Amino acid sequence: SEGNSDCYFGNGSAYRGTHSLTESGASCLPWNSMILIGKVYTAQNPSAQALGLGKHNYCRNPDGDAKPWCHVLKNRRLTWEYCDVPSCST
Ligand SMILES: NCCCCCC(=O)O
Repeated sequence: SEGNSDCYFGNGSAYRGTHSLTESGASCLPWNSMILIGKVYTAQNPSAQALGLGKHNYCRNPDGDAKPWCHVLKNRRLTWEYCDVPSCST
């Protein structure tokens, strides 16, 4: 409402989040990215629907985690952290 600070309820499962980055890990690997060819969660994944992704880099909760998270690239290694989605609280 009003300013409507991009937030989510419980785990933003059904609702669609607008954030596309992890709290402090890094940016979110493009779901339809080629590096995710048939990988954990992606838009090019045969389960893209269940994944809850799409042609973008938004954060999601394909596993049903807390706040929609997203992949992140670390020191020569891959990762994924909670996205910086400002909860609604109350
Ligand atoms: N719960 C999301 C897991 C995402 C996997 C990312 C990785 O393999 O680093």
